[PDB]
Amino acid sequence: VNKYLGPYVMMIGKMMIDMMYFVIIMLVVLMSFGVARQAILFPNEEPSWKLAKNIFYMPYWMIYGEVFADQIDPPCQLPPCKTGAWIVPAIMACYLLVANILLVNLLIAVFNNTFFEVKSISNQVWKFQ
Amino acid sequence: VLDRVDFVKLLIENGVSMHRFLTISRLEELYNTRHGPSNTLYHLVRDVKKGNLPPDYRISLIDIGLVIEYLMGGAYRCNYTRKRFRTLYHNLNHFPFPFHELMVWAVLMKRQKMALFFWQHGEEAMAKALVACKLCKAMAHEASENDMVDDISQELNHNSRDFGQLAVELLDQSYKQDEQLAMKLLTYELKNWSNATCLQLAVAAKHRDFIAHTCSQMLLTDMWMGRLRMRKNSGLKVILGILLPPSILSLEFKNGRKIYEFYNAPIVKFWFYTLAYIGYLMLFNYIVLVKMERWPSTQEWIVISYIFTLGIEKMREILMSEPGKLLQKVKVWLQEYWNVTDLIAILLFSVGMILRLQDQPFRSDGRVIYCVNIIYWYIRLLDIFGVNKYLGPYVMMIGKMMIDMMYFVIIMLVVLMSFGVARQAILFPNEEPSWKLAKNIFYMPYWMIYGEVFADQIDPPCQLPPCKTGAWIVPAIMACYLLVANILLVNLLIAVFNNTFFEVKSISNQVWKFQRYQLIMTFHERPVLPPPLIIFSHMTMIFQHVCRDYGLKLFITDDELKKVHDFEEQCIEEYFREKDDRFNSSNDERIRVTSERVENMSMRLEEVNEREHS
Amino acid sequence: YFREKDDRFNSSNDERIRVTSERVENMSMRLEEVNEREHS
Ligand SMILES: COCC(CCO[C@H]1CC[C@@]2(C)C(=CC[C@H]3[C@@H]4C[C@@H]5O[C@]6(CC[C@@H](C)CO6)[C@@H](C)[C@@H]5[C@@]4(C)CC[C@@H]32)C1)COC
Ligand SMILES: COCC(CCO[C@H]1CC[C@@]2(C)C(=CC[C@H]3[C@@H]4C[C@@H]5O[C@]6(CC[C@@H](C)CO6)[C@@H](C)[C@@H]5[C@@]4(C)CC[C@@H]32)C1)COC
Repeated sequence: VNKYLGPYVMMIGKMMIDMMYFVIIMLVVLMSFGVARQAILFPNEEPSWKLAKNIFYMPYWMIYGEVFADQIDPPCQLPPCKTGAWIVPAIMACYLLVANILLVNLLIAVFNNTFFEVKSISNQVWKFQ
Repeated sequence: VLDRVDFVKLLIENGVSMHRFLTISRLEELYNTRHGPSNTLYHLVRDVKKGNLPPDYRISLIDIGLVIEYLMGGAYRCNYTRKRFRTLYHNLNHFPFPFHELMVWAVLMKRQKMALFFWQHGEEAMAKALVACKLCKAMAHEASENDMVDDISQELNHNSRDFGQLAVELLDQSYKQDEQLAMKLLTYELKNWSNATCLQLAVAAKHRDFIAHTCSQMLLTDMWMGRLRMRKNSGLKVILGILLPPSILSLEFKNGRKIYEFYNAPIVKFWFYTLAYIGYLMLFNYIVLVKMERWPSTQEWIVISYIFTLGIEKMREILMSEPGKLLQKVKVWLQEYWNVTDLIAILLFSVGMILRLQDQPFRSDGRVIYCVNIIYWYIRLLDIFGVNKYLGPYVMMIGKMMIDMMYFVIIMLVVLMSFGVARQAILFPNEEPSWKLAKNIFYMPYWMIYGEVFADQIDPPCQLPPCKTGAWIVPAIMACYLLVANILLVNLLIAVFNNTFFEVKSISNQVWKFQRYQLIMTFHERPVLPPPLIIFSHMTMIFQHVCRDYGLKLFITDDELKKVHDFEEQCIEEYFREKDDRFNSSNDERIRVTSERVENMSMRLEEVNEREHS
Repeated sequence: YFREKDDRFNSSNDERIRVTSERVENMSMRLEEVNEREHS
């Protein structure tokens, strides 16, 4: 009902679609990284639904500032090092660089370049409604 | 021969007819003239004849046909080199369409005004424009290859651009006047142009504005949908029909046999391929997530069969290429990055599989190879996504922005390496040479710019062991490094991405619209079975080896051909009339004509006032 | 260079409008003077 708080909600509703169009690519990259890391680090697992949870959990939490290098690649007194355990930090670095630099800035540009028409349409529709 | 266009027009207006004037002898005399601007025809003829022509040689029509075949492309066949014309030429007339030959001669001899005059007289104007554009492009490439005076290339490029613009404007006029006849105009077979179509000619000339037009896009949509009339809700119905074959019989078809027409549609093949690829990816995830045993399980056998069938299909698709030589076909196939990446991934998977069926260490190495290789097949889903109207240009934009990201990665690496070397050198002054030193330089400085900052480990407090000499510089250099990395470069990159978005978006949309055609043709050519079970289709063709009604062309009769020619002539006449009417009513022309008339009127009035009859 | 500059300047819309206005003014004045006479 507010003169200023209606068009903002309409803009949010109109921008959710553009956000969803990038969520899919982000999910693809995240799932690839998670599957690679889980497969490399745990080679003696049995089929269980716990496997389907470790794919998305930590890779999703890591792109919101919750990075812990002591758990992406545990040091390896210590139990013997897994075969090819050094690829995990490299793929983690590549995944972070792709997720937090390229796609986020591209989405920012997409939001920035498509603001004027959305604002005008939202104002017109609010005045009509 | 003197390039007098106005005199040619005047003589045409005074009874002269090209249907009776033009003969083989007169055309050959025209092709061997010297009273005009310099051209590059003789160099092309010499190159085609392998540089073995005698001095002051006389060019015949067969040489011109060979030059045209060389310029147009691979599969193009000129009418001069056909057997009927060779028989008629060795045993000695007339030309049913003289303006075709006249325009080709004008284009080859680089007489743009004469070619423009000849273009609007006759039938099949759009095909002539496309052929002229392609010929000019090829001639410009050839001229620029062999160190000419370097301006002939730009003149030929300008001529090609002019012809392409004319073709685009004619297509726009035709679509605006009548849509169905315009679509029929783009697909009928051209018997005089090596049995090609206007769409194929436009694709061969790489004319992106022509393909990206609305009429071409809707023609491609109709071609992609096959013989199915569904437009309101596709995809779901196609998937339902694929999963439920009995459900096929509840669809509206274009004007027992429903199964054959349904399965041969490109969209159905695409959805079948997508479902098979999704299943293969699921099986790959299953085999890499669970414990691996001594011998491959059923799912591993399935994925191996899938990858092997895909490899043999890719191998067979290289032996059906247009070029003749085997080694030439390989270097033509190896022109898309996707094919090279697929070949590399297949070879790596083969190496991993070979190393997998061995003892425990080799098996572990093969498993690690599988784990590394699954990433490429996960990433490949973007190629499938590229079919969506919205998800293709985004991928193209990502590909175009990666270069700008890389141009800043280097500076970020320089700053990071400087900080890491300084910190490691200051904090650990009693180390021995080891490769562990080369790891501490990049690890923590890189992790710290993604929110993993720990002040208790950048500068440990210093009961405590004695403080290192100059250990207080580390927090200061860390603060400076954070300020530089997370404020300056990131915001500059954001600005660079923001200010270079409009042109990238437009180019991506245009290129996606252009490249829809290759996707449609590729899925029209492909068999009716997915790669996991194409083994049936790869052996049937062997037995049939020793044994395009629509989707590529459209065969039409003669009365409809006459109707199409009349429609095209009406469209071009309307286009020229509209151009003239728009030009005559502009403000600049009115001002100029008014100024000239006022000047003449003032002079005449002064002359009139000069007389004194009183 | 100088010839191109002069040719571009002479064919501009503003110069054509100005010259046309001056010529029209002179022509109107001369036609009024011509109509001023009465030989009949
Ligand atoms: C404790 O004992 C439990 C046991 C039942 C365990 O059954 C297993 C059957 C395979 C299954 C369902 C299990 C774990 C990983 C699961 C994968 C995760 C994959 O993720 C997806 C992720 C996203 C997709 C793109 C790729 O695949 C799956 C296709 C994939 C997926 C769901 C295939 C299915 C796998 C559980 C008892 O039952 C009798
Ligand atoms: C456990 O015992 C191991 C021992 C072998 C150890 O050899 C040492 C030889 C020097 C070497 C290779 C070592 C550690 C730091 C290494 C530096 C890191 C630098 O980084 C780079 C970083 C980026 C560049 C811009 C600057 O230099 C190197 C030029 C630099 C660099 C690679 C020079 C080489 C150094 C290992 C056994 O061998 C018999």
